[PDB]
Amino acid sequence: DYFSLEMTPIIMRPKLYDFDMKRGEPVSLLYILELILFSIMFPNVTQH
Amino acid sequence: LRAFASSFAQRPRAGVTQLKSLLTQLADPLCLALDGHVYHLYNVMANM
Amino acid sequence: LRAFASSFAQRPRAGVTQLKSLLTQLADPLCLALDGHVYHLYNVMANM
Repeated sequence: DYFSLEMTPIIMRPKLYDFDMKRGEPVSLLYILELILFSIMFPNVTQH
Repeated sequence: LRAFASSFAQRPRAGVTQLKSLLTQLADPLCLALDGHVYHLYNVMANM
Repeated sequence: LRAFASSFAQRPRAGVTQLKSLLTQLADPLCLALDGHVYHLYNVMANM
């Protein structure tokens, strides 16, 4: 589904889940890693 | 952690700062309530 | 590991970097598939 979304012409600003990202504790940085990796995977999606 | 450094031995010299992040994380969901609700409470009570 | 160094005590300050090598090692058998197969997939799908 995602890979197909890659080239499907986007006509609706996608969103991403509301999620209890924890500040402070050195786990948040893993959450930064998550979406930076995701962006490496899918430039066409993140661009929006 | 600086004035008594020679009282913890690598453990819980990480735990002592481990709980500080806990205190921090817990402060927010309260400070929000305070500074977003109690503010107007006082701004009224200070006029009766 | 640098911005929070005072949160791990010799363990798992070796484990935190222990899993980084795991992530690295796992990245390859996927990036190969990606950059050797999905490439032509997109190079086609971008023309229909």
